[PDB]
Amino acid sequence: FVEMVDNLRGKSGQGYYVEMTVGSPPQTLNILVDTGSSNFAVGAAPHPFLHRYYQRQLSSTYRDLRKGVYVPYTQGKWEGELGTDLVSIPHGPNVTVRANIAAITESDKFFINGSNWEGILGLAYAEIARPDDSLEPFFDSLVKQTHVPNLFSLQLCGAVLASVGGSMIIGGIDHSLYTGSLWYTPIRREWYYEVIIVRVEINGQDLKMDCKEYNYDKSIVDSGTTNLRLPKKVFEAAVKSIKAASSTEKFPDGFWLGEQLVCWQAGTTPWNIFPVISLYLMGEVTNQSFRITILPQQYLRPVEDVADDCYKFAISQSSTGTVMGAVIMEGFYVVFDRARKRIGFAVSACHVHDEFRTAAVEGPFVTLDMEDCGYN
Ligand SMILES: C[C@@]1(c2cccc(NC(=O)c3ccc(Cl)cn3)c2)COCC(N)=N1
Ligand SMILES: [Cl-]
Repeated sequence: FVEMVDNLRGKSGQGYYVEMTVGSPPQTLNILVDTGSSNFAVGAAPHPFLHRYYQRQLSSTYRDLRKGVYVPYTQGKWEGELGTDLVSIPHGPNVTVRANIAAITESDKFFINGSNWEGILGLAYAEIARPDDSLEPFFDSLVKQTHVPNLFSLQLCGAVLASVGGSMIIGGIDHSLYTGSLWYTPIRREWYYEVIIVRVEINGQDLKMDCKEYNYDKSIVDSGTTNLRLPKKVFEAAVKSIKAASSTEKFPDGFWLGEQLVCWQAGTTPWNIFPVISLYLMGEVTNQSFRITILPQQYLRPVEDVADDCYKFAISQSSTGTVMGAVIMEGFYVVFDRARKRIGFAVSACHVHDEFRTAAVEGPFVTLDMEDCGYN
């Protein structure tokens, strides 16, 4: 799968996007890769902050589905008109598919002011598709209409704003993108890419919480979220343990909550004074787990737009459960193995790390009562 390697691009804090083509003749658009949603939604109107947009009138193969959608979020929101059209991926498999498309006609706090993408490729399952599960997601259509195997994998690499890159391998796994072995965790339910975190460790030390807390109300793997988001009780326990672990220098209480930055002298970044973070995921076999481990390079993010100088704490509290965002996924090569209801983790060949430590995917470990860690 050499032709799909390095097919993702982006800027720091603005997500990873892939080039796609929509309509006949083909209109080129840059589309955010999003494992935490399920709509293929593109800007269909001349928003002043978008570079490009989908012009339905120019497409001979566009079919109107005569149905609106209104999708609000915690802050942002979009509205659009449903349809279908012929979609392709230039740096993907040599195929063309009839996919559902939400033509976004109005939005607020959805598009990023001066990013280089014009839509979202929701890669999750139909259950969370707006307006309902009858709207077939893009990847479900691709698999049905072609011989592309029912899996994809993401290598998100990370860094005025720094220019990031990566790979979305569609229909397979590229072994040059990871070191060591892939370790697999079951997809608990096919809606989001839901998983079960069974144990958390900060600097080798267990938080010793009831493992329902770790997955309350769920844990997901989400390429469309920056932070490692943790449930409130888990976040407090984690921050307290990170604080005790990093007692070289002291910071204000606003830094841990993401209410302010922290800054050092230029080119004197203290990585060594912060701990590694380990999440134990449920394994393939009864009573078996494995642990993925991230470095401070993943969760202390350099912020480039100040007016490496300054940094932000990219672990935050959530009321929507755990979200294993870019902070997690920049450490690992992630295989979304839909055909076998599982998600693979391996150490990524492009993850940022120092001379002393690296990210890791280690196992197997014996953990009891792992199914009790799920929330219902
Ligand atoms: C649909 C939705 C969504 C809407 C609009 C934008 C974005 N995502 C980004 O802007 C972004 C930024 C940085 C990085 Cl590393 C990744 N993604 C996500 C809702 O919110 C969470 C989610 N999973 N998907
Ligand atoms: Cl028209």
